[PDB]
Amino acid sequence: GKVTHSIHIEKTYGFSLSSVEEDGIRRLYVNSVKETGLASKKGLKAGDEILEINNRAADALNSSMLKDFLSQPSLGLLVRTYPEL
Repeated sequence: GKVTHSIHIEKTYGFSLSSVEEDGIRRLYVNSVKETGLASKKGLKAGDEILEINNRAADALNSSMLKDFLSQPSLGLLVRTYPEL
């Protein structure tokens, strides 16, 4: 199954997110990553689920918070991802 990893990044972070609320919880997924970007360098992948940003649940973030956090000089993520095969 999937595994959960913490990612910490310091100085954009070179990724974008998509959101969905179909199952009763808002979820965030990595929409795309830049190959040379900071997030990809720390192992973030397209299709990863973002469980937390800066230790806050995806379901406990609004759009303004997302944008603010992605603009700051450091960023923490908790991600759920399929292991590499």
